Amino acid sequence: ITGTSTVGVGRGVLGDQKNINTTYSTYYYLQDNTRGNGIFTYDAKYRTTLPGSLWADADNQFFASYDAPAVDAHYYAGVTYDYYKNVHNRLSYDGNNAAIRSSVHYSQGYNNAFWNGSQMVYGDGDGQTFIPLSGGIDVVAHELTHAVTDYTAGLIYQNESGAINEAISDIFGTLVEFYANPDWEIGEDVYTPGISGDSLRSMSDPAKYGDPDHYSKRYTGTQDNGGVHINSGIINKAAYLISQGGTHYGVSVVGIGRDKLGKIFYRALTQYLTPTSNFSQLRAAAVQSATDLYGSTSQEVASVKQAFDAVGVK
Ligand SMILES: [Ca+2]
Ligand SMILES: [Ca+2]
Ligand SMILES: [Ca+2]
Ligand SMILES: [Ca+2]
Ligand SMILES: [Zn+2]
Repeated sequence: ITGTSTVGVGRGVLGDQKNINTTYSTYYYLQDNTRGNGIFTYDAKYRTTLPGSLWADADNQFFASYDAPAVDAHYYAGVTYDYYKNVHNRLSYDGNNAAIRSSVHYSQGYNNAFWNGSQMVYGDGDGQTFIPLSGGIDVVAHELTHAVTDYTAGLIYQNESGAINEAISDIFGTLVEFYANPDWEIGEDVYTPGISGDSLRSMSDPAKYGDPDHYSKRYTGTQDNGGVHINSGIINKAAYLISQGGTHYGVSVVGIGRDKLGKIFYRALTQYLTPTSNFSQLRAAAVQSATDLYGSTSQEVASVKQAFDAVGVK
């Protein structure tokens, strides 16, 4: 853990070569000392006990297939850190350079990734529905954004507040993807290696995969903790409209770009949203955020208003 900072090289899940910040002490550890209190990547070794062992490597080369998820987890955690630092002046997820820890090779054939309240966890996928989810920069940013949310708004993971929590992670997950071949889809890089052109969720058109793109169409049952991954499509659609514009259900929205989208939603996240905020309170938080930044008469406030009107959120 105490060692000499250095730079290693390896290949990611998608076979792309990347340099990665490591630490040398007998072994080369996946420990990035250049970012906050450090970014640490662990090997769970197909087990479920966490975090596992700090990834140790003999030669500082990571070209083994078994290394691939660790390379991308380590690397994309760094990119996501840079994003929040450089774009939003936030230092790590807690705002005080908290150590970012990630575990890969979690369980066997685990088709999911998550923030467990203290760290990143990535499954390898079963190789048909998913390949190792570390390969998706939007996936990585999505999960770390949960840390940001938990330390700020604190949106509980249930019903509409949970839907907002999920949406925030999709939105900033996408903005990081744009920050680093970007798009307004979620997990396309790691989802379904057999079929091309699909994804887990779409922000541009949520209904593509059965998720609501309007408040009238919202899920109200009990599964998915009240549809946190489902009803997020409603907010994801609004976020997309604010950035890219377009006409949705007859309501025209003027786009203001991704950078203003990020500034608005980040401010909403950190200044106005609470653990129990619903879509309507999010709407109000976004309108006030844009008002703070750009003025009550600005096109940015109008676009946010037209966006939530478009997805039926008053
Ligand atoms: Ca090696
Ligand atoms: Ca992409
Ligand atoms: Ca994407
Ligand atoms: Ca696919
Ligand atoms: Zn999530």
